[PDB]
Amino acid sequence: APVRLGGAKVPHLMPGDSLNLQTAQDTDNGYSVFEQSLLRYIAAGLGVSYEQLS
Amino acid sequence: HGGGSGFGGQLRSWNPPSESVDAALLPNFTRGNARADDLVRNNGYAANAIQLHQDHIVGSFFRLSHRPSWRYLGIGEEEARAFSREVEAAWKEFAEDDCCCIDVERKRTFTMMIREGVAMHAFNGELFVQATWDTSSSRLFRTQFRMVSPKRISNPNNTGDSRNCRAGVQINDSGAALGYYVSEDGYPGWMPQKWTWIPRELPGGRASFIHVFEPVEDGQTRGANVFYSVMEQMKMLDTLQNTQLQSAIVKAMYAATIESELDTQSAMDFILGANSQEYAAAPVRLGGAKVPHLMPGDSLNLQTAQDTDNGYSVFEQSLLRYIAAGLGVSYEQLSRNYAQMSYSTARASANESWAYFMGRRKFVASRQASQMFLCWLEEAIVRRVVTLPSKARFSFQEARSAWGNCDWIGSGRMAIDGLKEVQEAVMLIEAGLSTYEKECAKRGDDYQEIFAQQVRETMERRAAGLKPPAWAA
Amino acid sequence: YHGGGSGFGGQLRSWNPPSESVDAALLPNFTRGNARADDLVRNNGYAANAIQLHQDHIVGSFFRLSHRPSWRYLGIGEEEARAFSREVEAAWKEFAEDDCCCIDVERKRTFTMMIREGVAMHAFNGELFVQATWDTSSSRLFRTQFRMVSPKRISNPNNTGDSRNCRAGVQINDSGAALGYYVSEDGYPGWMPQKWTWIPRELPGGRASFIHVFEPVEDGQTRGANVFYSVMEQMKMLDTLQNTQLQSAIVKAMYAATIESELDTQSAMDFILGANSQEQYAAAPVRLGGAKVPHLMPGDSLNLQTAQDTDNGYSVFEQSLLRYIAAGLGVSYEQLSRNYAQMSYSTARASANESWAYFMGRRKFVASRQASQMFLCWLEEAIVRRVVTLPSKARFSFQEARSAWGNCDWIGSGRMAIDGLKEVQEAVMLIEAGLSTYEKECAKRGDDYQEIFAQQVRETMERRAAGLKPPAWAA
Amino acid sequence: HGGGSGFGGQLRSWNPPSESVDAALLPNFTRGNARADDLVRNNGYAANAIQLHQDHIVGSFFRLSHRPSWRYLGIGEEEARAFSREVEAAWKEFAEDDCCCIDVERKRTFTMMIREGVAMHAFNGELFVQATWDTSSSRLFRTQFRMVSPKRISNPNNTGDSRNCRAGVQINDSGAALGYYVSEDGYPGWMPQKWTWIPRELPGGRASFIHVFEPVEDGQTRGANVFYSVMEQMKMLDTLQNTQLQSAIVKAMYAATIESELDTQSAMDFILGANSQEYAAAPVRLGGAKVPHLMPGDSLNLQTAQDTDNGYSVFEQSLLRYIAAGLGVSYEQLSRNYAQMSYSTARASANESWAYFMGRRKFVASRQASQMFLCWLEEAIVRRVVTLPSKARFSFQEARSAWGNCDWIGSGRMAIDGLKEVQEAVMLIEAGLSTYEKECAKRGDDYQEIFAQQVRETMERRAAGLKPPAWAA
Amino acid sequence: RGNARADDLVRNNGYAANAIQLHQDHIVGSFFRLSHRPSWRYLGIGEEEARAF
Repeated sequence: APVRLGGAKVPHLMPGDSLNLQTAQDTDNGYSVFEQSLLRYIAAGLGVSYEQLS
Repeated sequence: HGGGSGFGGQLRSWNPPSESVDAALLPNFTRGNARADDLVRNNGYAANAIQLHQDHIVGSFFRLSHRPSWRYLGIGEEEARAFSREVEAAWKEFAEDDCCCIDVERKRTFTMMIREGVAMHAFNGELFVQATWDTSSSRLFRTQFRMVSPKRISNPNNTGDSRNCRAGVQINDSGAALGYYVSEDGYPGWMPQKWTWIPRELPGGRASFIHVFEPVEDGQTRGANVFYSVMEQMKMLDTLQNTQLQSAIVKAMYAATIESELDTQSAMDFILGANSQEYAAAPVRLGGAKVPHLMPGDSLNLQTAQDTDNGYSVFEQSLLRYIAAGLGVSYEQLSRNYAQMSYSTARASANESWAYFMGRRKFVASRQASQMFLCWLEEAIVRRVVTLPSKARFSFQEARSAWGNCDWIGSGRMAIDGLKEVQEAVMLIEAGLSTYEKECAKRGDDYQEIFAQQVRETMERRAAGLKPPAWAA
Repeated sequence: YHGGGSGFGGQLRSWNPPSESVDAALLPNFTRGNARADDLVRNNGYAANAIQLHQDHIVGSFFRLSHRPSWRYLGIGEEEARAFSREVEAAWKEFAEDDCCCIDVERKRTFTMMIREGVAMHAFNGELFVQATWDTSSSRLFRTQFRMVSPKRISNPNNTGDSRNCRAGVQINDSGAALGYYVSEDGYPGWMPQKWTWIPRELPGGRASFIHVFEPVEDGQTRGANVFYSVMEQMKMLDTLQNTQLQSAIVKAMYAATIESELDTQSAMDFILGANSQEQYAAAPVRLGGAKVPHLMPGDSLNLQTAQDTDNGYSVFEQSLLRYIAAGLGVSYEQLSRNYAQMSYSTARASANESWAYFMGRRKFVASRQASQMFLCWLEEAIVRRVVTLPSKARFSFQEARSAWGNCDWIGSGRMAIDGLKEVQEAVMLIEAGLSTYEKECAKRGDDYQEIFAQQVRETMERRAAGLKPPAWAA
Repeated sequence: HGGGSGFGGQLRSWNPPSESVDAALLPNFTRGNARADDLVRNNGYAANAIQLHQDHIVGSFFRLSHRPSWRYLGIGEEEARAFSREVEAAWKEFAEDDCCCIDVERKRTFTMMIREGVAMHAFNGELFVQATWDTSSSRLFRTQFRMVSPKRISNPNNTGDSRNCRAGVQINDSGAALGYYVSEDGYPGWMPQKWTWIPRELPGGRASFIHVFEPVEDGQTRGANVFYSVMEQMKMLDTLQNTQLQSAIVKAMYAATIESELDTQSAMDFILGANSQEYAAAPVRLGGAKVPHLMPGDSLNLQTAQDTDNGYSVFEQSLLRYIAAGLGVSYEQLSRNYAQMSYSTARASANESWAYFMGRRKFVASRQASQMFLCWLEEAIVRRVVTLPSKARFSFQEARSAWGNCDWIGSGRMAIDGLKEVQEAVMLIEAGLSTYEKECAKRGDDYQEIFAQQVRETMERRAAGLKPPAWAA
Repeated sequence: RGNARADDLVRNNGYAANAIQLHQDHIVGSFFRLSHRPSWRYLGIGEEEARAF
């Protein structure tokens, strides 16, 4: 079943129910910084300056 | 390689059905433009977006300069510029007339015609202007121009689409348009909608109906509004904005809470002050610190709530930037956010957007206005309003584009600094590289009357006998 | 395309807005929209400030006419027209900014106020209605007077429906041009009925009986739309959020502490708070002394709740919304929000010019038209009374050359400089380079070169008569 | 679309009762001014805001310069100059009269009456002043004045408001005011308040009573205070400041707690030193460490309390900006917070507020002063204070506006820097762009007497013989 | 298939639409003026005819 997007719609879940919201995690937990190291390394291979490449 | 399947399957089931843009958008073209009206008339950003277009590619005024092909006609520039003078004044008199006589609706002036058209073109993909010939002989010029909403053009009687008629647009084998089936107004839904076929061009040669747009690829008919790339995101952004604001309300609203086995009315009396001593449960005065004496067993709680903006502003940043890319307009102009910007960088943002705007001005504003202009010339010359030189190698209809070759002046690029901007402009003509004509066109005026006005001032000041201005002898 | 139809996996499958003209999309509940807009500008601080920004910047304080007839097109030497225009300007000057206050029928405002009134109501109601009339009493030299009319006044008679020609009290021909208007009289007492009245748009002689000005978005639109109509819901939602959050902090900071005694309230507060020694429900107020360390038995506790932050991200969230607000109203954000912090000179200069340019386009498309509309109507009577004589050798008469005779432009409050010294440096050097004229410079400063020159020569000989020193303009 | 119902209902029950401005203002008109007086009399921000007006709208003085329409009246140039200075001298002598007898109350001078005018128009939305002619001719001018509070102007006997009698304002058919019903002071509530009908205009061509206010739209009869968009929120702000202050007291007031089965009095002696040797419980001397010897079952818990400004400060200026938005005043002036302000940022905010003040001066301060001016001038001519030119095309009553045309000079813009302001001023005038009158008026002075004073200066110096000043030859 | 996917991105994505818009506005700009420079030396023609022509 689909659900229509609307207001807050606070529910009245019975005892023994739960409405856990998954907080997930930082989508870029260092990945950008890790690319910085890799991009510099690959820049050395191609000789072209890293900032031009990235 | 990349187009085949994608790494690890991934896009195993993404098979866009390659087809012409005509087949791409015509089935939902009316449906698409309907959503365009909604966003432009209900979201602030869209309203700002179109507003920014009107005030840049058009601006407050839209001046005209006529450049007939005297060399291509073999006419001396002396009489050529002599001839081009009065018509400009004649057009100027006919252009900014207060009566709004140039439109049948009699509720708009020439400048806003372009402004609405480019706006109409912006948020709908195209614009339509229809030429008329009113019978009111009192006016020297007996023609008027009115725009038409694109939704007013469609197949008569909702006819299924065919090769030569598409959305009520008559097209020949080659691809040119010939006629338009346009419906009338439909504000009262009680009466049925009739239809009217209008030829694109009068067989005589005078323009009857002008449709201006930009075809992305060849053989198409209707221009698609710019929002077709950002419609999905922008609408959901608004919904998120409203929902996020609503959540803050309710979460902040329920501030405290109290629990007890005691009576509900009694609890407020002994905890939250209450006024039951004298439907709505109990109003409570706001006074001092008002420390209670909750009995052991019950308690009072103050909800800590939650951060009202848990990075939501950052999410707006990215989403607005995405929207700005689709719209072409710079981000800081769209969101009116100018944080942590250097002068050099601030120039670049406006620098590229201005280049984008000037492209649209030539390709939309200039074309439609010039297409409007020569039609007015046609009436003027046939009504003997102005006189052509005797040396004319060709007839007016023969060299109509050559005769009516004209360029337009819009509102100038207001400088972020100006002082350097004027300084560089001054030293440029000092270097002799530039000319008065283009620099004043950049600012928003024409050198000719500027020279006359300066001539006007210097004689007046010398007549006034105070001091000659900075142009003497 | 693809985004038009159904989007990403159903997504906006329920978004199928109807397609129709703006009149069909605005007229049905058009009255309610004005009511919503009216309340916001009446009660929300930002909205009142927003419209105030329009009034004080689109026109500002003064509004000066400049009549520049097309002498070449009129078959008249500019020397006659220049002399002629000077006469009419003073007569207009004698008529427009006069302390007579008789420009309006109710005699309450002055000319500059009329435009300021008009632009404001046009801003938050979409359009302006001004009535042009005549005075039977020849007491005044000019019998014409004006009267602004609320757009709410303009309405269909007997609150009936609308036809192909009848639309919200406006009668239109096939082309949609307005010809007839219906105005109901004021109904301030809540009992007596309102009475309508049909008014022609213009008199057959070319006189504008009733002037209506707005900015339609598409052909056929009869009534303009208020600028708020895109962002009104945010204001109300922002309004309640501000009040609720402010209210919430009151209660969160209300109850500072609590006591967990087993005894009665009186005994508890006496032994934990103090008070007592009563002089003669009301519980007991406690003197605010110092420290007052109490003693406790087991089973009783004095707990001071820490509450929570009163601005836990509220301001920044509002900071975002106000940015969205300024986009809808087309005004510089920091100006609307009065939040002029953390921006450099370039950044500050960027926003200010951007909005100011929007005002200038708005000023030309509204203020210039409305002032000119009134000016020609007054001019009609002015020459009818022949207070100023038209040039004898005119190629055309006045009636056909209405715009040519009445060709005029207007100047309001100038672009007040952010820096000043830089800006004055601009004008002086470009004039030294000869890239502009005194007219533009004076107009950009909200002035006219004529009297400035007249004052300049006047101040010259005055000191010269005083024998003090020749100013920087001699011989 | 947006105005219909709202997304997800939302504003499904927001239905303002569309009405005329008076139809909403009049029913609660007294209550509006009631709360306005309370806020200005009790709230510092309200007091500061109002105080910010009379010293900026008009400053500490109000110069007058009468400019008759000599060209329109066809009068000689210098003759008009001769007339203007005589009446100016006559006016200025009477305007700042140290008698304080200009007003019947004899408790205010002309300048502060103008300040009284603008301030009253600020927090009450309107301005009143009664023109009277005194019988006692002890002095040259019999025309006194008295501003009347709006609270003294209302419908007589609290009768039902009518079509032509709204809020004690006699209204003609066209909507213009004809007369007013003024109630005398009712300082003791024991006695009733009678009513006097005052004509708006004396039949002789004299403004018997002068009412100044700004109408939002047509049909207005009274003026709405600027606070109308700011009352409730700032009142809730007012109690919040008090409420947190009291809460901060008690939270910081209670410091330590003692629990022990021992008798409380002995607990104080054994633990907190006490003075048991010599009801106010038991005081404690303030000395050194006072390390105790708590037995098992006892403790000396110290209350860490809680931060006294947990976001309250940063919550303030967010509201105060909203407050300052309502009153139009710049935020930093109202809040007296001036941090994080660069030179350009300071320039902009002061500039923005300044223009609005200049507008407010023109529409209120100049209006009231002009109305006071010609009324006095009317007495001046009838008393032959100044002799009119013979060749007057029309008499004074016919050309009151022409005779009485004038401007006013308030206090100047307090320059933040001054140097460049003077530096731009000197380069502006030398360029010929401006005139000496302009800037000195912007400074707040008149060019005429400065020329005379400098002329006085140079001859005084020459007589003393020290050095020719910078005006010689 | 490749053009089909390539078409869709420029047809329904803001960034892609921005890219091609940047292409047109920068690669060619608003005006595309032409000059004719025949090689009169190779043509063995007097330059005066060539530039006049």
